[PDB]
Amino acid sequence: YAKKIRNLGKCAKGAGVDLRVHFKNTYEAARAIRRMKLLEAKKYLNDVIEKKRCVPFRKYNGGVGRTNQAKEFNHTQGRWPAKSCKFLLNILDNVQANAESRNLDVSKLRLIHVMVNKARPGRRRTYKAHGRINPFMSSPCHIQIIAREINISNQNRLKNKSVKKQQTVQ
RNA sequence: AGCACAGUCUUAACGAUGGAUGUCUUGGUUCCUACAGCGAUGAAGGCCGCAGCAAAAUGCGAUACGCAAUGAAAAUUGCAGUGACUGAAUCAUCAGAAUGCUGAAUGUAAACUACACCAAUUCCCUGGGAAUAGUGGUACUCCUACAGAAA
Ligand SMILES: [Mg+2]
Ligand SMILES: [Mg+2]
Ligand SMILES: [Mg+2]
Ligand SMILES: [Mg+2]
Ligand SMILES: [Mg+2]
Ligand SMILES: [Mg+2]
Repeated sequence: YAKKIRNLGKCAKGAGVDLRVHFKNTYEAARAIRRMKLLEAKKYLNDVIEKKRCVPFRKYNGGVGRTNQAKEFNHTQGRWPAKSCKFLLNILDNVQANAESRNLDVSKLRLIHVMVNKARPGRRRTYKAHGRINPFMSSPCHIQIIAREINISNQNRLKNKSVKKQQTVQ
């Protein structure tokens, strides 16, 4: 895991190996999540899967629409990536389970590190035009998540100068 | 419990992606030396097989990842099983035995497992007693010899 931690007794990790979801959507979701209390994040994810609150697409925002929900995050564009959220939800659940297994109270857990990397793409073919084969690759991703429990030198001359200054001020 | 606008750009740290670099190396390459042909006694090439659980390659040929014999010589192992306390398990050696269907392919054929014709053939026992439609043979050219016919 990419973080600096010090005390892993207070942390709960969780990963997804090679998730068959789009990196960009899931990245966006992760961004939306990060620095949330775990339960709140979970709630948010559930809302997005039932299309009630959007995830705002701020970085990878080419063509993404113009939802009414994005006002909540001071933004115009947003989406409700379902599959991505589901995958993320699963990994959140895993994290929660891990925390439980340890002695971490899930109320006090913050997502300190939600990392999404892109994984090696699965290759397929698409057929175009005048007998031209093109790639039709997935962009799967690795997800790492870390929840975490939360609550000179003087000198004589210099000294003299200082004293003088003080006197002057007085 | 709070606080960071977001995006773009940059730097550093820590990761992903990728397979560079370095290190290897049962491979190649070159040169040198040595021998040097296989085949109607069916070659090379090709098919089809063959393992207890077996695809490829490797090896082998209805005795089919091997038989005999020789020289090692106690194991072989994924499991099953087979062996030792030396013709036995495994290696090498390989001279004996065997070597499917083809292929020059050669009885006529050939996108045929098509078809002829001549021998019936084969084994066992010391002259009989058993098998099996199975096994051989038959190309063209040529040579020597023989044959009885032709001018
Ligand atoms: Mg900003
Ligand atoms: Mg010669
Ligand atoms: Mg032997
Ligand atoms: Mg021996
Ligand atoms: Mg023939
Ligand atoms: Mg025909």
